Amino acid sequence: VYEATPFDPITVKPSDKRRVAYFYDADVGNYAYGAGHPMKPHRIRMAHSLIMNYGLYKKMEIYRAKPATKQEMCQFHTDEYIDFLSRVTPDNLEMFKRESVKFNVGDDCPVFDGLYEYCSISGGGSMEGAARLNRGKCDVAVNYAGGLHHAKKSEASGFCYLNDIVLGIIELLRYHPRVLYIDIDVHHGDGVEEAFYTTDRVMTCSFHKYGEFFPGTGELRDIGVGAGKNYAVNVPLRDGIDDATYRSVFEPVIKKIMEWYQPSAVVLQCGGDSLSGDRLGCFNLSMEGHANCVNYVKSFGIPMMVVGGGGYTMRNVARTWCFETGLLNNVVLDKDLPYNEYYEYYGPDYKLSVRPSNMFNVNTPEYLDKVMTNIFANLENTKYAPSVQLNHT
Amino acid sequence: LTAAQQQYIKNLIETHITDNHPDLRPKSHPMDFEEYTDAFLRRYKDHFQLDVPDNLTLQGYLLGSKLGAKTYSYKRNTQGQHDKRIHKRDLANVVRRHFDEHSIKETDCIPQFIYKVKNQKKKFKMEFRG
Amino acid sequence: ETIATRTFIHQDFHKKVTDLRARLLNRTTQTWYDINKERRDMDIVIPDVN
Amino acid sequence: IPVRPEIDLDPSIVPVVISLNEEVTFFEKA
Amino acid sequence: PANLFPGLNDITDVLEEFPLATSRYLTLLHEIDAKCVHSMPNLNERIDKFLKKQTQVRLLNNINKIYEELMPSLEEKMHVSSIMLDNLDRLTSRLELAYEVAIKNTEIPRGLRLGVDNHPAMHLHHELMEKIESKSNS
Amino acid sequence: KDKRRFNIESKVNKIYQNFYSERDNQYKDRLTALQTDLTSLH
Amino acid sequence: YDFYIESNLRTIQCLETIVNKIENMTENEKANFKLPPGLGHTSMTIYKKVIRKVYDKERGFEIIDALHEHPAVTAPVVLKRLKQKDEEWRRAQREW
Ligand SMILES: [K+]
Ligand SMILES: [K+]
Ligand SMILES: [Zn+2]
Repeated sequence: VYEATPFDPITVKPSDKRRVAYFYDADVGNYAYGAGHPMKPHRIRMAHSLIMNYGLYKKMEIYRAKPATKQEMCQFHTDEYIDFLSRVTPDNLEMFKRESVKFNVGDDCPVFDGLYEYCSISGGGSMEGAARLNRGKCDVAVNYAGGLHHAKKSEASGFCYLNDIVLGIIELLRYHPRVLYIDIDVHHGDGVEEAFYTTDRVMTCSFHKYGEFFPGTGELRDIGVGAGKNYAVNVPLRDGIDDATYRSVFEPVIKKIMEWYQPSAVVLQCGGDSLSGDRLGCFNLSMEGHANCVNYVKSFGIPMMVVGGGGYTMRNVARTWCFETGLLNNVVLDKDLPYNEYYEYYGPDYKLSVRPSNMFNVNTPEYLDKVMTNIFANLENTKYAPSVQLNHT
Repeated sequence: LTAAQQQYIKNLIETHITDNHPDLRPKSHPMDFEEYTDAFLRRYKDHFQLDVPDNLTLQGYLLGSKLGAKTYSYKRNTQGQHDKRIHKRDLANVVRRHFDEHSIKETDCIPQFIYKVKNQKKKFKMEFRG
Repeated sequence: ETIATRTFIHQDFHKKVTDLRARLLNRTTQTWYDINKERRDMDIVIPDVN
Repeated sequence: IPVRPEIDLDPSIVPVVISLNEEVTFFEKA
Repeated sequence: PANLFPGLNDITDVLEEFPLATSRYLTLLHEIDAKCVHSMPNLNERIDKFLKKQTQVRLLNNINKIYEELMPSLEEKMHVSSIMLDNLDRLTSRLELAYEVAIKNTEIPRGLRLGVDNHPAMHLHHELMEKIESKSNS
Repeated sequence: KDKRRFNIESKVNKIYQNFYSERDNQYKDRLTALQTDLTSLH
Repeated sequence: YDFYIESNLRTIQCLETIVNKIENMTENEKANFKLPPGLGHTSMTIYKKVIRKVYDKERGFEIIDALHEHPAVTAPVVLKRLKQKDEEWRRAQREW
């Protein structure tokens, strides 16, 4: 149930305009995991620079959100976990050797100076975006410091220490029946799916790479337990997938979810380890291919909350985030970067482009046909009973 | 490595590197009223109807410099007006003095405490001065 | 860059002020209805049994 | 004691559900 | 002594009573609504119009007209909601006492509720912490 | 020393009693405070 | 079953209005208070019927009249018992 097509020029439709609320905090870039770690918050700062220098700040409203409190963190995490996060420093680690062993701390998720403050910034931005979306102020709410989707209710997993998306969706659920979550990282969005697995009010939908990969979960037959059965959609894919392939897989899945699940608040993870040239991912996506997802999720017209995620080559996350943010404002930018304080990092021709490679696509019309047919089948037990008057979602 | 700087550095790390128990967070004296959130101070001054101005928070007190003297806050808090706020130390000293001089004798301090504690959840109850 | 962050400073101030006022209005009108209910609850002479 | 077992589908409605000793006792201790 | 299972019996009664109470009030709310279905639509319309606009005086006049036409039915709603809330709080206190006495009795055994001891897993934990404490002793 | 316990219970009961007796003019004060807060926030 | 329980509820309402009128008074406008037959129910007989079925049809006229001539002391007792019979009769409806 899949025919491959060419990839069409990304283009903003004029019948709908948004009120973008952008959340940024000039502190966040100032934290660093360690010497050689692939996770660098500095890239968020870099994206800010382009937003300033392209003249893009002049059609949205830029806010610092107050950091999240300990008891707002314990809405999803345990007390022992959050107390550990709050008390552990790179200097006293020797007095937490049990807890570090017990909470999955030390090599893939080390402790740096400012861990708790960085987590506070992420969670605060996500929850304040959600709250401002509930009050009918904004339509889209952008927070690139959040999207640490691999964190466990009691465990640090995969460069992530606090699941701010869970808190955001918990705040979105106070006023909404049904919330959709889309995850276009190259890894599986496993923290959010484990958190909302046995419910029907959050539908998680991941597009990931399944193999000898990370985290190791998210098969085509993992679809929810309990009353949450058929409310967890996985799309496993193989190396090399490019813009045309990805677009032809991504659009009909999302459109059928919108027609059946009828959600009326979307959260969108826009991770950047799914770009060509990334140092951990293995897809072959362009910048237009990675941004057409955002453009399509926006062409529906329900409250969106866009967040960050992965992206381990700083230049490419910065450029694609700035381009996506320009697209949310109905603006297709220009390709020549303006002079900014990071007018390096953008060799060799200093443009607004992410370039794909020629590596080979290991995904063919039959694997995808089979996957999408299984999904379309799983995805018809998730409607609303005929007598249930809605609010035109 | 000279038998003095050694224990010097040792004391430094033994005093600044701990497990951040909430049981060791430095707590202020109860009689020093400057460590009181500056909303306790305003509520005290407003309840006992003292005669002071409000205080400058901390942002309004570092806002005072030759460069800062051109902001709306300086020129609204330093010209000739009656709302001219002050430094927290002054208001805190006034509050401390009205605290150590006005005095109380029990037989009405305790029963009021009990009626207050047993009605915390109540919206409609005896307001012990309002 | 300094022009942009000037604009950001003023927008953040406006946000915080309007939140302040809406929140104080909501809090007073909350306390009013709680006073009403706790007043009428002192008017019952015979409660319900269950 | 007059327990009155007679035909009943339902149970009898249960009986609906000062004393400042330990408070002033705490104040004594304090 | 014996165990006549009073917690679970009162719980059954409660859970049977819960959905009967609610539906009377839900129908009352539905009845209140049926007056406000030719007032709320055009009110929302005129409000968004006035928000995104010689005639505006007549528009504001119409908006105040509809506002104080529709004011009476908004106190009905919160009166009904308040009595509904009091009823359901009575039911909730009933439920919670029944539940806590079921658990405080053994109408649910405390090996079936809080699980088993030593649970064939959890040898990994004992190994890990044993090594930590051992080379802590070393 | 039960006289102290009797004094304290009498006083607390006195507070409850005074509030219940004046409970009708200790309720227009609340509502004027609230209405002036409302009109002064506006 | 439904008829009896609904009638008991409506009579609870009327008696509650009266009792509230009676609570806030002076101790001598109580002693001389009288309510005429009907009380404000356009179809009044229901309440009497209800009260009969609550007490009996032998010892029920005695009470129906004792609160026709002393509504100040003998209708916080006739109301505290309707509020038992409502609860009990609804639980009986459930059990059957
Ligand atoms: K994903
Ligand atoms: K789910
Ligand atoms: Zn990833």
